[PDB]
Amino acid sequence: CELDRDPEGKDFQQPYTSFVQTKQNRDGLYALLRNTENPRMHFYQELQSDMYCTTITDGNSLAPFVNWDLGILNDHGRADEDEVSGIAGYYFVYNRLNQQANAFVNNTEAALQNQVYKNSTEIANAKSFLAEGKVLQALAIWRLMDRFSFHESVTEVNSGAKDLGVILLKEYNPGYIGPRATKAQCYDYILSRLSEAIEVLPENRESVLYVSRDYAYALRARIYLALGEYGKAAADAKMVVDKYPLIGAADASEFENIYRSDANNPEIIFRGFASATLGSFTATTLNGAAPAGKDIKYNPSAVPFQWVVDLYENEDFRKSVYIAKVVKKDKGYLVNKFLEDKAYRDVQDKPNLKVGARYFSVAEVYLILVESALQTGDTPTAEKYLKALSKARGAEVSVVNMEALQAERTRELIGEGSRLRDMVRWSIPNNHDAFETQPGLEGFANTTPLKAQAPVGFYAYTWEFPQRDRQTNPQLIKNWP
Amino acid sequence: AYRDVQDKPNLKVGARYFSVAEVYLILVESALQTGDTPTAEKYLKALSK
Amino acid sequence: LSTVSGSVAKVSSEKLAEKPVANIMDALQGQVAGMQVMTTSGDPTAVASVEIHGTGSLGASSAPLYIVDGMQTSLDVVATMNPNDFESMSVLKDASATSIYGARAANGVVFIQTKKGKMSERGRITFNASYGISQILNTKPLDNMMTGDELLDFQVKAGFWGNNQTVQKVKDMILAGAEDLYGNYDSLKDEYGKTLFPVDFNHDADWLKALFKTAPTSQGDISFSGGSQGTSYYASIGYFDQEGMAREPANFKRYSGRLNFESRINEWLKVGANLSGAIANRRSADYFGKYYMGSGTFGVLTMPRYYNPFDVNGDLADVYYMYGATRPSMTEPYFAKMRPFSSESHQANVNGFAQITPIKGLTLKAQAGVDITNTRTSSKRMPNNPYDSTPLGERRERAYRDVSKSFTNTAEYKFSIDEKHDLTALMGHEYIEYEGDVIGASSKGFESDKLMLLSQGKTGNSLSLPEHRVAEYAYLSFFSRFNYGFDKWMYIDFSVRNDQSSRFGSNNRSAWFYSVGGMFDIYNKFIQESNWLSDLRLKMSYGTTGNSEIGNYNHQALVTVNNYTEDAMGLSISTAGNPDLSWEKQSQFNFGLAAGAFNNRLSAEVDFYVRTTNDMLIDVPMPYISGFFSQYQNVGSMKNTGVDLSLKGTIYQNKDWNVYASANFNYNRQEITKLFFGLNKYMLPNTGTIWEIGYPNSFYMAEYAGIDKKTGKQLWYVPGQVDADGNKVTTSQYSADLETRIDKSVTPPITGGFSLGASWKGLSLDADFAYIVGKWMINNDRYFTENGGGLMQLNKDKMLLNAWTEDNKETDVPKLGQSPQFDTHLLENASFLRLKNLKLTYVLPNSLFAQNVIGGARVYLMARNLLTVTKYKGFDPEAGGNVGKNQYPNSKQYVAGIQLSF
Amino acid sequence: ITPIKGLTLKAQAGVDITNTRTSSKRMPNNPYDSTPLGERRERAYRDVSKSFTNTAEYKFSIDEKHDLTALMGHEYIEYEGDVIGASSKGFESDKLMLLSQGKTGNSLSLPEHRVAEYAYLSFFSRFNYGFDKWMYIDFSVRNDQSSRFG
Amino acid sequence: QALVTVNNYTEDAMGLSISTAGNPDLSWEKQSQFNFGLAAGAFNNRLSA
Amino acid sequence: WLKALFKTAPTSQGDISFSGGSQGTSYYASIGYFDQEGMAREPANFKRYSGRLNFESRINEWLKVGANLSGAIANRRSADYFGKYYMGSGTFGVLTMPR
Amino acid sequence: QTAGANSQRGSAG
Amino acid sequence: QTAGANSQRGSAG
Ligand SMILES: CCCCCCCCCCCCO[C@@H]1O[C@H](CO)[C@@H](O[C@H]2O[C@H](CO)[C@@H](O)[C@H](O)[C@H]2O)[C@H](O)[C@H]1O
Ligand SMILES: CCCCCCCCOCCOCCOCCOCCO
Ligand SMILES: CCCCCCCCOCCOCCOCCOCCO
Repeated sequence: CELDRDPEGKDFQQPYTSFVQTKQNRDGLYALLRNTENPRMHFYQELQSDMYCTTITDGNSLAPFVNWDLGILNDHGRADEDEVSGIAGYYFVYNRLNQQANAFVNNTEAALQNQVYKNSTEIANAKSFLAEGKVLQALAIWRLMDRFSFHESVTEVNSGAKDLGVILLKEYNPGYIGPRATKAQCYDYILSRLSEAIEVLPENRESVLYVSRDYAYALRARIYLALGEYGKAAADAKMVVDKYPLIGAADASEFENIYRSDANNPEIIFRGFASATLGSFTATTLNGAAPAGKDIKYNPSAVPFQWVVDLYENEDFRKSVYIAKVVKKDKGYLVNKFLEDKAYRDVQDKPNLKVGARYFSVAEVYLILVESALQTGDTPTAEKYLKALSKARGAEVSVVNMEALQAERTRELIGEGSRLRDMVRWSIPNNHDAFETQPGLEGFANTTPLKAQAPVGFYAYTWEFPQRDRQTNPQLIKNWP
Repeated sequence: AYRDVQDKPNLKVGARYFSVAEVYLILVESALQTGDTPTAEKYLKALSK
Repeated sequence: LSTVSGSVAKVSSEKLAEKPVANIMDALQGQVAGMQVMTTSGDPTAVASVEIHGTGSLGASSAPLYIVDGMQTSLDVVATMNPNDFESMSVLKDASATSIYGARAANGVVFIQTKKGKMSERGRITFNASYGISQILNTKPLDNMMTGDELLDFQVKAGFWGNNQTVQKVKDMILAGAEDLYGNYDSLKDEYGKTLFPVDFNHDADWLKALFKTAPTSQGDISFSGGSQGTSYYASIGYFDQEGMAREPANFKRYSGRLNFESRINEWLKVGANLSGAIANRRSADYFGKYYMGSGTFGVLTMPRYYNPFDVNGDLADVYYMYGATRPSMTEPYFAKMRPFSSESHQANVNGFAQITPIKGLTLKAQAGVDITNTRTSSKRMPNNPYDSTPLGERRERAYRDVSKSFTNTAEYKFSIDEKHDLTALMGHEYIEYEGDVIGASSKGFESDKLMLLSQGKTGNSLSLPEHRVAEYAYLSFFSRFNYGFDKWMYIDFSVRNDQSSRFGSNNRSAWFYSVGGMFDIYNKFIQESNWLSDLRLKMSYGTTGNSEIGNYNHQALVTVNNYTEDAMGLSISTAGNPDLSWEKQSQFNFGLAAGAFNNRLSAEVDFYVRTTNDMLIDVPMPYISGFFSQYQNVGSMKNTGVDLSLKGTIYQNKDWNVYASANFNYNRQEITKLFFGLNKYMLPNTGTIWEIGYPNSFYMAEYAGIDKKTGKQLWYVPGQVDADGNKVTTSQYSADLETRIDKSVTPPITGGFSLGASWKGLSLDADFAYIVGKWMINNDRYFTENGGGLMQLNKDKMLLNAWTEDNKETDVPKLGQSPQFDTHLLENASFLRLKNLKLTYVLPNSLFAQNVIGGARVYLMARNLLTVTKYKGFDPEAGGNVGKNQYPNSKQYVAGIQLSF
Repeated sequence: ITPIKGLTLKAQAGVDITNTRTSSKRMPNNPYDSTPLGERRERAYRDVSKSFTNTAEYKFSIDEKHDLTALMGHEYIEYEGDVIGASSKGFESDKLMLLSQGKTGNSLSLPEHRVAEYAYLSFFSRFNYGFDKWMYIDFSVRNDQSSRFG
Repeated sequence: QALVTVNNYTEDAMGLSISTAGNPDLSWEKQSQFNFGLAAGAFNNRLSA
Repeated sequence: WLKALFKTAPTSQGDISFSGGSQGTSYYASIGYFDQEGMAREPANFKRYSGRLNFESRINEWLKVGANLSGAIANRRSADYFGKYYMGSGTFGVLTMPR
Repeated sequence: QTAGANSQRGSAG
Repeated sequence: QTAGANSQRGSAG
């Protein structure tokens, strides 16, 4: 009598013994990434900035980030067999990306060691898949660092955590429970993974759907800007900034049709595979959008403050695509950056509001370069690229001078979870309580005061490590005092 | 475009009902039967070119 | 059934027959000492959780083994059986009594024997029929909630509607917004202001009525029973329909049949079969326990009363309105019409046994059986619905298959080595096997309700992947049990068994268990026969048992499909794995004492027990850095020490009067003795519970202290911190550091019941009480109802009208504008005493059928859950463990019924 | 039920239930196939045929030389049946062949779905006469209606 | 019944086609049977026909 | 090509019955097995596992009841190229394949 | 899903 | 389906 039962639809972990098996594990990783570096997972940090107020519609889902309810932010979110959302969920999907990338990286390395590939071509591709794995390790460990380690400006913290990074697990080890690496260990790991990948990956991108050298440079220019290493950020930017043309459009709806199209948007350096039937998702947190036959109707839980609306000149194409005057019919603005790729509709008649996961558009490389170029005295390069980007979008900036870089970057990146980071880097406190709500939206978008103030250096700009990690790991030193 | 997997031929096509090359050949045939060898020369040399 | 040294309680047909809920186990809440029955939802499709002598595991399952006539049957399949066919139910409480069962004997064994024929010359045909209603048992949460007017003025002052506003300006806006919305629907734009008044500030909508209704339960029965000369038979066909009282539809419907037969075919062979089957329709209300605007009891309290879901006729409208919505919202009855659901389960339970007795004392019994479930479910999204987001419809079809097999073969040798010494040896082989199956497919883009075959959906981007899940497990067992009989007073029995399971790997799946048992008839060796005492027996047990009730594939380090593109397969790591994963091992000591008095006119029994769990299956939570959620390990250990006692007397007994009563009690102290990785404690994030060595699973939260009467701010005690003689520190700055173990258990320690009964000449009254003492529960509804700093669009408690102000400081309600925290102020005492059953019964007298067809008749009125006693401020103190959360409260029921006998 | 001499009332009722699962695979990596991608199809069939027959029979001897038997009867038979089927393709491995694990997009397909029902309603009679014990006459009339006609 | 059924042209809209011709007066096929028989047996009952 | 496409196939069946009764109560039980393998090499077969319980009883002078219960687990496969003309298939192919 | 915060079922799940 | 001519059935069908 044989008592063995193994689950149908699953196989056993085994070392990589064939090039086809390697490629399949590579793809499964890129499937993971698709739900990790995902716009849904960055809306929390987008809402925690100074741009939004909550509406009478919000069911206390967005209010904790918008109004800084630290008693909720502390242990916010979930990761379980039923939902992976919030701060916990953000923390989980990037660590799983790391754990699973660790397994791909080490298994391809063991397979190259054991010489299990059949010719010189399989060997060189596996060496590339290797480099690709490293970039993802880097991206995982850095997105953790970006929300879970403090920046240099922080005032009071819990004793010792001011220069701690994240728990830095470099191997595939499910049972590992260890302390936080220092910030230096984390950033040097992230940068050495990235730099090793840049030597191996080809100069021209093979595919918008897979990690490229263009992306690695772009991801390292982002990380350098976040670290305040401007000259290095600028240097990486210049490798990639000219390689992807900005969307050319004569009017806003021309911009929209190109912009919202994953496939035709030439600014996209690296996106995740999406079709109507695999890899596309609704991302309606910001806009609160719902199909209504052949039309889209809106009921947002959060809408920009008035100053965010006045950021945009009324001829800026983003004033109709990134934000849209569609609150209460046509009376105020919501953030509409993630409305839809129409290609992912089930029936073309019928909006279903699905987008794909974009990982880097070249507009961010323009702003990285303009800011760094400003910070390093290279005003011609900052002048050129801020005037170039702002002109392409339908409202060329008049002055080029950091103040506009802040204005222009904020205009370009709304909804993408940058402005919180930018507040810390630009030493901006959260002046929420002093902001005018949109006037055409009164009765609907009203004033809600912060449950806690967010001055420059306030510790809660960095999230606390999830309770699950705190409770399970007495070696884990927490962020909040 | 009708393949299930881009790699794998499944040899599917669609129903085509009229293409202008047949219209060219109707025009060339008729132009010859009616003396308009100019029209026949032009369109037949266009299609064949 | 089992042994004389064992802990056993038997409940007879009376307490099982003809209760008006499908959930048979609920009839046993408060009936069996040490058995804690609790149903956390009044959904008719819900099933009771049962714990015998505390919880044995923090990961594996506490559920007893359910066994019907020697076949392991799931409660879902028990639910498809007519309980009027149940002769009795035996609860097996210690290791000596749960020796010839396995898989998860450490949780005890609930044995159900169905009726058998009574060998009589005239067969016994009896008919039953009952009709009744269910309605929500407690409405007290409604009483102190805000009125329409109180809520609107509260909101406006609090600033929710803008800072520059009035009560009248807001009602204009909400009115304007309803009129504007409804005027976009050809189905509303001429009903608004004539038939539909969705916003109304001069009357409060009754949201209890909008979401809950009285619902009927009907059931009926006819039995045949008799036999003759070795052959016996019991046959029964029955009907059962119970409707759910929430307007979200939920029901349990069963058409059922049973044929039990057996026959002494000759001197050496007896055979038999216990055949049963059912067609069953089961429907769940699937929004309860989650927080959805306007949904369930949560919406019953938190819907503003100025929003109205009825039409001018008091029937629910199709749709209702809230300000800001850009699509009106569908009511329950209409949602149900647009989202039809059916499920028809075919249930067959085929079994047989041969009993061969080849020589004196040698009983060889082979038994084999299969329980087959085939379930089809159909689900629709109706097309052309104007209040849906697409006119296109959808449909999903599902086929479920469950096949579960058993073979149990025993040899039993009964011999006596003299006449003052008796021996019975028993050895057995048991094989169990389950294979389960579900497939599902769905289509969409339907444009006509008449054209909705799955094959008629749109192709292309409307296409979808099917559903498919498969599952298998298997249990191989060999077991043995011996009984020794010295004189007539000292009985020792002993057992050893080996169990192997599907669920563990090849080198870890086998485990040995044993039990030792003693019974000592003190009265019949050392008391002869006496005056008051009628009986006294000493009982004692030590033994080990296994629990393996975890998932089916929990040790394998697995990989799974996770595709990136449409043109190539993706693989991703699916599980962590644990190759050593094996059995949870439980030992239990039991010391019992039973007595009978006067002449067994007063019965009693009290038992003491220590139940221990080693190599505990904890689904160990892992740091999210691992990229996993949890992996099962044999890591923990836990202890359950307790007493259960039970007594039964005949109070008064005339020639024409008879009064009786009964009561049972259990106290159970839980104690975590080892967790994992040497950790002393582990707080389960976002549950308010903690595991900590030395204590029971306990609640864990900050201690709310009130408000500072001068700020209006909330206050918490700083735990482990003190001041002058005015001592306990407080802080207005909330932080998780303030959380601490509370001395209240998550599992209730006290579990008892008591029954009163009197019969006076054919008339009879019977009351059945149960209690759960020590139960605590976070009332999660009150995080919303008492929230002054968030969810300000929701209806709140009247107490917030008295919130703190610089002009109103003599209050305990906190100043509006601050969120609550999940502290002790939400931690409610959920202990309760429920009058589970009250049955007035009139047995028509023999004098009327004096007439050769009808033998007798009974009529009865009956109520279920008539009375509740509790301090809990939510709807139902039982509708939860740990947290009370938008509960589908248990039901009260009223039933009238008649019985016929021929 | 025999309530008076000669009178017999027979109620009879039954349901025949068929549930069938079929499973079919196109194995991946077959070198002799047109494609290495595998396929799988799963089907679920259900037949419920219900039937009730209710008859009253009265036998009475009226002469020693005359036996009459009368029988009135009612009968209802109905049938519901369906089948559903789903299928997936593009599997690349023997061990990963759950329907949920197929390729999507152009590899998808509509499910299978058929439904059938019919019913009959019947009222019938049969009479048996017997003079002396050599001449017997039977006589029957009945009425039948069927879902299969309008 | 005289019927129409789904016959979709594109993927964005439903299409209908006539599926059956129909016959409103469909009814039972009616049979009659005249039968004339002769049983017998001979030599005690050792030969039936 | 005959042997290429047709084989000898086994057919096996078992059976056990219980029957009897006393004082106006009858019963008839049965469990059985049956497997008939298809002789074409194209797989075909009918397997069944049968159970039957037949029951009948006179309860009192005026009532007699009964049930004729039956059930089965059955495996049907059919060779689904026969009767059509495919090269190499069936008795057609047995004759028409170049030797 | 207006969950301002629902504790998830601890020991009930 | 290399059939040059199968009569379909009728009476058989
Ligand atoms: C006269 C008395 C009668 C004596 C009869 C005793 C017979 C004893 C035979 C035992 C051997 C049967 O062997 C056992 O068969 C069962 C079903 O039958 C298989 O059962 C299972 O096997 C695998 C595991 O998923 C699957 O292919 C199958 O669907 C599943 O049912 C066991 O894996 C096999 O080991
Ligand atoms: C050789 C051993 C013989 C064992 C054969 C036992 C046959 C058991 O099969 C019964 C199958 O029944 C499944 C029917 O599906 C549900 C029907 O339920 C009817 C409810 O009234
Ligand atoms: C000795 C073994 C006999 C096995 C026979 C199994 C026959 C299959 O039956 C299907 C199971 O359904 C059981 C339902 O029983 C109907 C009871 O109703 C009868 C009342 O008149």
